[PDB]
Amino acid sequence: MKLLHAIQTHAETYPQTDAFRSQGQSLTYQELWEQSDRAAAAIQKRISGEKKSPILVYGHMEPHMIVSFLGSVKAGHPYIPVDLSIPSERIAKIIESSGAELLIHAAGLSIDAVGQQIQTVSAEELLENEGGSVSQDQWVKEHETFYIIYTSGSTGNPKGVQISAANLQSFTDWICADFPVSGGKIFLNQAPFSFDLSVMDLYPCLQSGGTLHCVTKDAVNKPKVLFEELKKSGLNVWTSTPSFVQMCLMDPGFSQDLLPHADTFMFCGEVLPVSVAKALLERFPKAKIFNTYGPTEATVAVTSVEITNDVISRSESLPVGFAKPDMNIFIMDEEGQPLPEGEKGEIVIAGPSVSRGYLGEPELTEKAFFSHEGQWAYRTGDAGFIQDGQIFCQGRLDFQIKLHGYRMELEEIEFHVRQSQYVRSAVVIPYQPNGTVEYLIAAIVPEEHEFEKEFQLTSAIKKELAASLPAYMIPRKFIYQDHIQMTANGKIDRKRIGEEVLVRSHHH
Ligand SMILES: Nc1ncnc2c1ncn2[C@@H]1O[C@H](COP(=O)(O)O)[C@@H](O)[C@H]1O
Repeated sequence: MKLLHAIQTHAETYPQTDAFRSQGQSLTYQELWEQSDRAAAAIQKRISGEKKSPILVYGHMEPHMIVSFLGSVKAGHPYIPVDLSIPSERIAKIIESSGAELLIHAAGLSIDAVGQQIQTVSAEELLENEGGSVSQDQWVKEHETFYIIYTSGSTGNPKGVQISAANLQSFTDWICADFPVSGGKIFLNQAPFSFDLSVMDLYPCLQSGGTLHCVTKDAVNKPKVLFEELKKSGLNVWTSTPSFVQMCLMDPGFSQDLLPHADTFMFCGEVLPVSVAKALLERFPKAKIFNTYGPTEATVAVTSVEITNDVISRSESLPVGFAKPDMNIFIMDEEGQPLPEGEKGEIVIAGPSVSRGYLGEPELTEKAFFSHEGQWAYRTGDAGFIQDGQIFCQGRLDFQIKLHGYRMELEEIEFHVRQSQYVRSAVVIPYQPNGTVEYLIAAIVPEEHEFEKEFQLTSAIKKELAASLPAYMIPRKFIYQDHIQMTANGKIDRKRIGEEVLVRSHHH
């Protein structure tokens, strides 16, 4: 059952049951469906249906975000979710490449808020449309793009992964059918909508007729209310990055007691530490844990495996799971061909979950996406192997990293740092003693300026980055040098620069 129809049916069958809860505000499947209907209609009066141009949906987790998502697709346009944490210049970059002709801000802005060169509408303004009613024939369908989520681009600009209705539905049916989330449960949502991890709970929840319970950035920044918010939620399904639950597990009060109704843990987006898995099993004895791996380029995740003490003892490195029933995953080699179980190669995903490609970026698509055996496939860039039928994920082949579950390209950061007038050269070092990156270091070969102190030159640069890079991509540490070790007749030697930098960290 197409996603939109299930939501439509829940709006008709049980129009009074909540579909979305976010900071005191609520929304029923009836309200969600009628408002989204109104939005779709108001949208078609502001942009041409000539082409399926993206519509940026701006905000955090207010009810209008979910309404606009549905309004966009019901109107036949894919939406680009944009979180408040994404800075002006990046947004401008996204607007630029996506060809978007409409940005909806879930609420009236503030003192110096929206300042973009694209049609702007508050969600409230749109919702003042009248009859506002599109017909099913308008809704995006089949291989038409449902949403485009942008992610870090190694060349310096973000790239938009296009996810079709078929992509999404394929993933959604998977979750609802193969996992204990059906029955109209309460799904937690901690991930901002601009990261597809959010999709793992958002759409499987709406299709299953459950209730989405958001936990905003605000609550997260206040440990007291965070837990307060959680206890009152009565959530059943917990979906988040391992890092987030690990921060919560940092408190003793976080256990079955806090979330008496918690029965399902959905993790994805980064390595799920064995320890974090053990604790969960101890503190939440009434809930099962699930581990799923996958890149944004393949619609959230394409594998899964229930974590049990039996699965924990059998390996000192938790597996990512077995392939999505309709997905094929291979372990290609440096040459481009397959590999037998046990060998270490690059994980390759082929199947209905794979994206058609990066928006407006053919050369980039061309390198990562390809037709294999007749089915669209994607080179994940991850290194792994398959043992006993289950994929094991270990490290990347390139310079893309994960910081606290945040995906970023070390080369996009270096690009921006080097794009400064004050900078002549730059290399970003991920401090990852164990394996998990704790923070980033920026080794910089400066340009003769006129500043006084160092946090002077360091502040001017960061202030710049703050404009084009989300906060989690701004290096924590800045150290300066005279020149960089460019090995391989040019390719700098990252390993050595790191060593030097850690040594310098000992000299106060
Ligand atoms: N379950 C997992 N275990 C280990 N690493 C993962 C897992 N899921 C995702 N990843 C990593 O995160 C990447 C996808 O990042 P993202 O597109 O931001 O969701 C994967 O290619 C891996 O590098």
